[PDB]
Amino acid sequence: MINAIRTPDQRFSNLDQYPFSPNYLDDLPGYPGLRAHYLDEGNSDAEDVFLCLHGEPTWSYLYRKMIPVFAESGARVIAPDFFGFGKSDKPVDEEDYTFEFHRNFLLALIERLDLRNITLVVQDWGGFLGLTLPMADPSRFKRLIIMNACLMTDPVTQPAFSAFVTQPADGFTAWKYDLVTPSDLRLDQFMKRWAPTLTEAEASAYAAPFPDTSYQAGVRKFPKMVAQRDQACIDISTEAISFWQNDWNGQTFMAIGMKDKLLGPDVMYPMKALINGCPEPLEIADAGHFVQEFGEQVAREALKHFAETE
Ligand SMILES: [Cl-]
Repeated sequence: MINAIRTPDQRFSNLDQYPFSPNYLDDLPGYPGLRAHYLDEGNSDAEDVFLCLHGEPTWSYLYRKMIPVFAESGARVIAPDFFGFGKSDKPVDEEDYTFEFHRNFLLALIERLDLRNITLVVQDWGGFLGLTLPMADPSRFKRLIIMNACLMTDPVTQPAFSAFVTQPADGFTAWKYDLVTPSDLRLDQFMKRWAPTLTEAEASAYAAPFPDTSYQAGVRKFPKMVAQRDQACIDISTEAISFWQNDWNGQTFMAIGMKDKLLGPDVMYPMKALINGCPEPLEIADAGHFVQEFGEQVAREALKHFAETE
């Protein structure tokens, strides 16, 4: 119904450090004929579920160094790929990707798999979407690991959540230009620029899902939804603030990638004040936007903060 295409499996033959088996769902309510891929690691009967949400322009491959740390602690780890990315199917029209299209996929997934005692792990788009989830069914969420991300509220309510869009020029302006303009977008080159510590092999794992441009409509729309927030996004993100501030009673762990020009200190300090009981953030000095590429340390530390409370 939604015209989509699927990445050929051979594209993922030679992945580096990604020995996780695939799981797929193609029966989601509202998502007819669309197949979603997701990792399901560690003990499936575990009490604790770590739900790892990726952002722009990556996939579950992003959490590859984190997954094993969480699985080794005795937690089941779920890492889905959004429609348009990684091993999931990719709608071909940019108009098909909306804030609600991606948000409703997540609620559907959560319900379909019946996840409970969830430790939400977010970053970038994983957080813009992810942070609006608990208020829809609060009994399923218990903890939060927040890396560089915020809420897509209107500019008046939270100016810090809108300011990074225009300044600095080598920040979100540069990122968006790099993503929406090339007619021949090479994700491996983009990734090596924005995550300078990646090896050649790691960089190509991020280009793997996209043989050509026809596969990159969701990649292209994400940055535009940051710049042009529709009303449902604004209303839902505005309503999530109240939830974080007054309603949330779980545990939180925050890590900030200090070299991030998009969502660094001036976006995440303000986020820290809105999350009831959020503690002092772990500042990672050598980390950029993709904190996850210094993921083992964050996972290790997060588990240690959480255990010092059980
Ligand atoms: Cl983006």
